[PDB]
Amino acid sequence: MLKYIIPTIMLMPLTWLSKNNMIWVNSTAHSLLISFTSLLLMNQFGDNSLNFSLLFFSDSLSTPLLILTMWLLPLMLMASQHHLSKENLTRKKLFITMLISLQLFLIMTFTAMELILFYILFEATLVPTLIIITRWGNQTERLNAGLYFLFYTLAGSLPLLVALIYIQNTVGSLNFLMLQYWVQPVHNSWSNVFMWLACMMAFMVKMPLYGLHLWLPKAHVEAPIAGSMVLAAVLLKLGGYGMLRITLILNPMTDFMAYPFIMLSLWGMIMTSSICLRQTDLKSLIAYSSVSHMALVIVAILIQTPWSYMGATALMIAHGLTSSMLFCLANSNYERIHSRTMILARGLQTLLPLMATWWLLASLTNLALPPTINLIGELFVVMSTFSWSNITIILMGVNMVITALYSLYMLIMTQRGKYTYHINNISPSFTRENALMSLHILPLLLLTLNPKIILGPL
Amino acid sequence: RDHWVHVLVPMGFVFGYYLDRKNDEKLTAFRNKSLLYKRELKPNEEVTW
Amino acid sequence: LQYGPLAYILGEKATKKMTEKSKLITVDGNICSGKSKLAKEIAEKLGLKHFPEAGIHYVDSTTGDGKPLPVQFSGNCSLEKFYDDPKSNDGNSYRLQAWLYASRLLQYADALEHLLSTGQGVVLERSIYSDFVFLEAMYRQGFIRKQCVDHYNQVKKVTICEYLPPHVVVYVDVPVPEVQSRIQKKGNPHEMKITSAYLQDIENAYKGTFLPEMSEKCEVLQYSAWEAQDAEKVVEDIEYLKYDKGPWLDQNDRNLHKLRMLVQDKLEVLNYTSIPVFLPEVTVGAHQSDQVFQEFTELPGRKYRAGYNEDVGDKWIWL
Amino acid sequence: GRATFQFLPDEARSLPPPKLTDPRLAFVGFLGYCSGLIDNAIRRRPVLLAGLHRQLLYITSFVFVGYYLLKRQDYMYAVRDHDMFSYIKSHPEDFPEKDKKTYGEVFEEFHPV
Amino acid sequence: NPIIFIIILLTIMLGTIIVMISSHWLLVWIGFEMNMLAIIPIMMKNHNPRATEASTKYFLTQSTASMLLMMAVIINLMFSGQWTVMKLFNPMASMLMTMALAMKLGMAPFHFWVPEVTQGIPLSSGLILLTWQKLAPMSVLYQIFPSINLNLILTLSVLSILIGGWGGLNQTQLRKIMAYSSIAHMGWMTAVLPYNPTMTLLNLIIYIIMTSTMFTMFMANSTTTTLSLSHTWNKTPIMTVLILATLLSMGGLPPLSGFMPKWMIIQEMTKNNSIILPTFMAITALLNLYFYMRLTYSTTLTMFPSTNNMKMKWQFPLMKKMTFLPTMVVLSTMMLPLTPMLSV
Amino acid sequence: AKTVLRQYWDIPEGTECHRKTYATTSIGGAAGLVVSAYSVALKTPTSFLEGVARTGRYTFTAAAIGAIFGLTSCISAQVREKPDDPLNYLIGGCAGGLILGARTRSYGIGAAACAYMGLTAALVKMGQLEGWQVFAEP
Amino acid sequence: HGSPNWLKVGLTLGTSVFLWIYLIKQHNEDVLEYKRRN
Amino acid sequence: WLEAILPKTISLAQMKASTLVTNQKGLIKLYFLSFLITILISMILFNFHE
Amino acid sequence: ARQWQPDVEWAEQYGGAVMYPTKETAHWKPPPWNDVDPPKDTLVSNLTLNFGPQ
Repeated sequence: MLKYIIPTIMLMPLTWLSKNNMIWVNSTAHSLLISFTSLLLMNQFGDNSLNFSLLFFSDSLSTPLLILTMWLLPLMLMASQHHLSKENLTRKKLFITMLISLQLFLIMTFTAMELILFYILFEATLVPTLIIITRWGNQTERLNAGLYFLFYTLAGSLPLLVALIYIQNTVGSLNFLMLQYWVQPVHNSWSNVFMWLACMMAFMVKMPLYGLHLWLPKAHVEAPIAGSMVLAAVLLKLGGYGMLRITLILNPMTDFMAYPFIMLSLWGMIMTSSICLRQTDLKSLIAYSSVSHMALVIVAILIQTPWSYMGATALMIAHGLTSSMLFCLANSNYERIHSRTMILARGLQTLLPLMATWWLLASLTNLALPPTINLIGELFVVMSTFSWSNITIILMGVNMVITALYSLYMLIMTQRGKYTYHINNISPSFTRENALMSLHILPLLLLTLNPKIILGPL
Repeated sequence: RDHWVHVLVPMGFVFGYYLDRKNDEKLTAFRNKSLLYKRELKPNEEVTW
Repeated sequence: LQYGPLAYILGEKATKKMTEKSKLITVDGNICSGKSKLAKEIAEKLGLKHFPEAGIHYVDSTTGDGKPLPVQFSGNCSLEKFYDDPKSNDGNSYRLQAWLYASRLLQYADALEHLLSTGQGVVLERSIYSDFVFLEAMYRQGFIRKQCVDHYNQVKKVTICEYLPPHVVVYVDVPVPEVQSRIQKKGNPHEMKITSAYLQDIENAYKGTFLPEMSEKCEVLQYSAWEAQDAEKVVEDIEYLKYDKGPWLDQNDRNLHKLRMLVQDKLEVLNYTSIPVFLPEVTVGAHQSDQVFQEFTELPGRKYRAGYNEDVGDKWIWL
Repeated sequence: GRATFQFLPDEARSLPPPKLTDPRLAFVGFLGYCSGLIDNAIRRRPVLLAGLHRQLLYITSFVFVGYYLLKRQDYMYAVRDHDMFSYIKSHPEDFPEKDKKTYGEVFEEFHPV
Repeated sequence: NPIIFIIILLTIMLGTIIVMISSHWLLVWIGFEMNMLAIIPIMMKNHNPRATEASTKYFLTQSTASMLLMMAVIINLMFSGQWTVMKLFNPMASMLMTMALAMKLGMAPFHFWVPEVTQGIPLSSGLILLTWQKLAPMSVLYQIFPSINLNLILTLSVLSILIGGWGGLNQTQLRKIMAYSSIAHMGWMTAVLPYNPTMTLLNLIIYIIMTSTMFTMFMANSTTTTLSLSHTWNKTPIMTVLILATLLSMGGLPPLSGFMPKWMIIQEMTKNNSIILPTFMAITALLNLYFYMRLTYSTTLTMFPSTNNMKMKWQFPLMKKMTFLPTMVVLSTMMLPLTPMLSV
Repeated sequence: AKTVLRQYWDIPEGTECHRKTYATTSIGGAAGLVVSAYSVALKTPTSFLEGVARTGRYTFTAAAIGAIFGLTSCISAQVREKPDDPLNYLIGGCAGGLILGARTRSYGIGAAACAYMGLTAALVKMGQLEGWQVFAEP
Repeated sequence: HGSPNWLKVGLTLGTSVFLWIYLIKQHNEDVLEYKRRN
Repeated sequence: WLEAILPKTISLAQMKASTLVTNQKGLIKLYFLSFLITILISMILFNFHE
Repeated sequence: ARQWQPDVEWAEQYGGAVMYPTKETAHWKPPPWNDVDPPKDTLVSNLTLNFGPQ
């Protein structure tokens, strides 16, 4: 509520209004504080969900999901600091403003009270993200990532507004989710498929199916300095949750056609992870993880029958961190050596000993050792999706193999002798290198102690 | 001067937290429900609304 | 000169700031010939404001206050550099022309307002017209290449449109074969060994090239001698009016023509040269390159990041 | 409505009016308060706070105008309603009174997984 | 000279005020007959060999455009013999009205013109005045509004917003790029027109502002796209955040106001249970956006600052009312469910 | 006018495959003409009086495709089952790819025509079949 | 000796002195009208 | 084969904007003959008279 | 010389023409940078009449 948007918009002139170089520490100081407010009135119910205003129930829903969104902001200025210190302050004042200008809508969205505040705010980004990709790129291939990032996201999300304005005047008012207490079903026709297909395909083009992901590595391979907005674009994607607000209801009873979204993404899950093994560019190698065990949720959501939402929620915020943090490693190791080519960096682990245990705990949580959230987020997937049909144990059982050769080959490539020609790579990871790389593994594993705070209603 | 720039901004909170209290007076319209949910005889429902 | 529509339709200047004392005029000069020795001496008799000739810092000689800033921020080939006639160089010997040209319009753009705001006659030094003499010995001496010669010639057809030519235009008294010693005897350390090519070819190229305006409307005047030098000074003092009075204007061109009533041709020379942002508004570059006259983006394009400091130093508040 | 080509008629007396401290009127001219700061910056002012006589007279203008305009907007949504009920009231033949009944009556589909 | 230029430039709107104020078919002839009489000298001012091979390709293309109308006025003087201004009482009238009136607006066909004039009028000053002639005709179509064959005014619409879209992707001169995509926004407002004809004007005002604030910005010297590259490193960077705060908003994205006409218009065009029409319009204005992107990759990418170009002087143009508009051309979405009930 | 198309429709949708196809095949060609004829106003020429005939050589079509599309359903109609199903009246579309391919060169059309002119056939029937309206009023 | 026009400066101030005055002049009047009418 | 099918849309349209500009160049006669085709073809075609 | 590439040839590819997206047919011309004056100019000398033995 205004408890949140108002201070975080109050942030906005906490920055430029300041002096010279004090700016970074000025806003990083406050931006942490809001996290007390983040929990503050939140983590109330529980049962019979919280709605505190007419057009906002901040998050009740058991999709808390908002606490993270308020984390990643003052993880950027620790992240983004590296080469952004080399241009002017009135531009550096900008890049902190639009970056906030993103953070303000992700608080608006995830609440939205309804469908039609979601959408205009579901499309309300792409103004702030697109401007961070095109400027402050690195290569010159960036200019095409500008377009491809649109012309999909916007391409098929217009058929929403044709459909959601079609519901508003058909049955009552969509003004509120919390009233669905009248919903008739959707039986069949050659019209209703389209309705269901229009109210869906806009979401898929964000969390990729194995088709129409053609943009995802185009934008991430070449993308701002620190992953500065690349950490944010790994929040944006998973935020396609809203399919959890719809497909639960609002055409419940068409599962009839589900199968082309099952067998299409269920054989890609065994697939695009395997086209990730021979990659020669590291920020590509991680970008294809992000498809894979993200695209497993799309076979979690379509199937009804909770024990999937038990396991589908834990995944949106499962790689929400692990897949975040890897883009933070591959950034750092790139500061020192200016190729992103994976081969070139070898013979590390002697020269940066403390950063050894940083790779490991990262690459260990794709392996998903049993105790952490990762498996307890996957093993509620397999338990329901087994009951669907027994044969799902094979493919998604293969996923649990190729992903293990997948991860290690990234670490074990950095255990070798190489002294080779590098006179660079002196800096022994000054604190920010290891400070911002923490505040992930500390908060991540921690939740396993009381992991009832990440769960759906079911 | 006294650095208005600094923590004067957090005061935005209680600024806002008050606004969430502006509405509760116009959302009073139901003191009556069966779920306990009483607003029965007490000087409790009387506060907060 | 007019100021908006508002300062015009009430009162203006057409003939009532021009009493026939207007009479724009210029001179020519060779290399180290007619620079300051004569034309400077004439301001009065007739009370004509004089302008300085050329050089990199003339735009620094406006806007202030006024101390000239260094050669980075005002870029050029830096006179007393190209005197190495760098026909093999970075370059360039053309990019000098641009800033040598970029002011060359600005004087002549700053004169045409002075009349209509006053009516004083104005003597010049080398106006936009007679600069082209260098290009003959600039093009034929090989240091300029092709494609940089036509470029400012593609600028020539654009830049000159509404300009009323000078009246009594005077080619210089010329030494037969002396500017070898004139450049020798006067010092000028870096005006140097540069040979007959840029010596002789210009002189062949003064009259036979500058001829058109010499035969154009406004009556010209010519000497070949040592100089005026107390002999032809008064001659070109009073009797340069006698030719500039009765038999003065041929097609006249400078009448402030048939809109002379302060209309479409009359005030739109003097509304074009106020706020001279539009005067060099077509001088800004072509499609891409020209391979010579350039500045890259950041390399070396930070020169603007230094001269970037608030860009308006003083307006204090409240008003 | 009636009394055509009037900004607002006499009938708007009965409306609150929309007095100040509403977020919009504050917001109105805020978008002007970020307008004034522009007004300097285009010309290389280069103040970023320049004369307060330009840096004000905007904020004065918007909120006055933003105000003087919001007085009629709220009106219009009233005359909209007004003309609806008074039509909804008559022709009750076009406006039925629905009955009361739900549980123990309605069947749904009923399609579980 | 300078007085009359305010006598002429006043008589235009007096030419279009008799259009909106009148009861009487004759006057809506005389009314926009004296524009084609009083527009022409503005084109001229610098007397060049384009304007004069322009306004003569304009002239005889607004000469017949009128002179058909007078043939479709005098038809229903036969039938019913009552002038005034109302449905046209006979089908050969209307079909000879609306598809011979599309010449002044030009719609889907009848534009080999709008690029042949707007290009190469030597006078770019304005050329903002070609936002009047959008506003004279509509102030007929709002009146005649309940007579159209209804299979047409869409068939000139949907063949328009397409044909004006593709027209520009191939263009460089940026007087054309505004010429094109000004047929486009004539696709939305006359596609609506039989359904609830207000929520047209809504698109008509939001249009007069946005195209207005472009030109006033395009006035300093700006002409060709690759003269908008030499812009940010020369004139002023606070200019570039502007030209990126509109050109994007003009194709429109929901946090801006350019999204305001569509968002409302489709509330109208469905609810009438035509849902297979608007997608194709909704989806075609998409590749109407790829002008502006790729226009906007000109100015923020620091492309080869012109040459040594030193403009140390300040400005003295007339920015008049530019210091307002892109706070009303952008930020108005958050404000208004007025536009449907305000002008109505 | 609404005429021809309406006539055909209120004719032999699923049966009486002959008149229908003979109509849908002749109307396609008729439509084809229009475009060919138009090509002379906006595009010029140079092969003199006879030239326009030469030009038409490229438009020596549309009619063929129209014929074929109708023919497919004409041949089908009551075929295996009711060709009235959404997927069926499709079939008339794709043969179209083959048609254009035959008309000119290969690989760079015949699929697309079969593809897209396939995709947009079914909707027509599917359209009135659910009672869709493109141009309406309240 | 700062040099604005000292001609117009204060008009904008003076003008707003009118507007807010006139604004409330219409407002403080019209407020009672609702009750006077209702 | 993912990048052939969709970016085929790119080089599909960008060609049709070469047939709407190139082939229309010039000849004020050539427009004007083509308003005439359009103004008759609206007679025969459809509802326009009905 | 790092952050990105606003390089040599990105300007000229927008250079004034119809800018053939996939194919070239008929370009126009680098329109006149000043007030347009491409075309021909017409001047007749005078009329030659002899006013003769009349």
